[PDB]
Amino acid sequence: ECCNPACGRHYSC
Repeated sequence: ECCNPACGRHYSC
């Protein structure tokens, strides 16, 4: 999973 503001596209946390 992703977990950043950058992950806005593929976030999941």
